[PDB]
Amino acid sequence: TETVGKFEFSRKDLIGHGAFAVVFKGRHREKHDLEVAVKCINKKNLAKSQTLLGKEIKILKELKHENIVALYDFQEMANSVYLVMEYCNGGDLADYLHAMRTLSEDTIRLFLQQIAGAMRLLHSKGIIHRDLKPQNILLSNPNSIRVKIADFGFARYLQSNMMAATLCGSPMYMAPEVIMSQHYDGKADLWSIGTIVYQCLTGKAPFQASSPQDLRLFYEKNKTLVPTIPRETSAPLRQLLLALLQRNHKDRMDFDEFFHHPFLDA
Ligand SMILES: COc1cc2nc(-c3cc(F)ccc3O)nc(N[C@@H]3CNC[C@H]3C(C)(C)O)c2cc1OC
Ligand SMILES: [Mg+2]
Ligand SMILES: [Mg+2]
Ligand code: NA
Repeated sequence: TETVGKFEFSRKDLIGHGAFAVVFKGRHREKHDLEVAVKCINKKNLAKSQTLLGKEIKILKELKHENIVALYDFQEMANSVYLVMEYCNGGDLADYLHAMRTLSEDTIRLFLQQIAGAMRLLHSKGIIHRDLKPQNILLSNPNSIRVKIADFGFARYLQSNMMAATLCGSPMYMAPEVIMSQHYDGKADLWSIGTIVYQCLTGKAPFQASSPQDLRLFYEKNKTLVPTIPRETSAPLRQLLLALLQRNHKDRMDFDEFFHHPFLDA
């Protein structure tokens, strides 16, 4: 039914929707075996959806990396926006995690090495993602498994001597400085990553609360945070998690330490 450049899809083939996007499966019109996902406006939140998809194009078209979902093409118009992306045939990390419950340290390591590779590119380009969470990490069996960071609608460029202050992201993964409406930088993404890794290890968030507001109050009242790391956790992973899940961004692990962390060694 619908064409976007050299690609096509039908709205019969719904992959899913959230508040700000609807995704369909599609294919290249010449090479029918090249599958794609086609992200489109969610007209129920039309203005915001259109803004986020346009922001996502602006970032994603600058990123070419095996562990960042590839933007094959896009189409922006006054009243419509489409992104054509590589199809990730494994679904997302949230569904994988819900199934497996918890992952081994070896799997965590493989996934985190890949995420770290993506984060190296973002950091070199001066981009912060701002919505890292398992729902935005996709799995692809190209036959060995690749993780792919997705959903760059909240991402922005942040000049290295500046701070961001837009309240955006998902509260369960937000760095304390973000949810407390303070200024933040690229280290806020490292907290989100710490939370993802913790959740993979344990099956829960390190700091649980009834609501975003309760989570905020928790971080406000607690001047140090110590997540509970299971006794059987390896020493490198314990160390990595404690350094990532530091309440205060000035004490939090920085990118150079993260990239070169012993836990990530082969
Ligand atoms: C193979 O199975 C699946 C493939 C999927 N591919 C993409 C996908 C999304 C992209 F942006 C780019 C390429 C892709 O492949 N996204 C999915 N779900 C998205 C991602 N997490 C939230 C969810 C949604 C629809 C609310 O956004 C998939 C879910 C799947 O199974 C449930
Ligand atoms: Mg984003
Ligand atoms: Mg910060
Ligand atoms: Na760039």
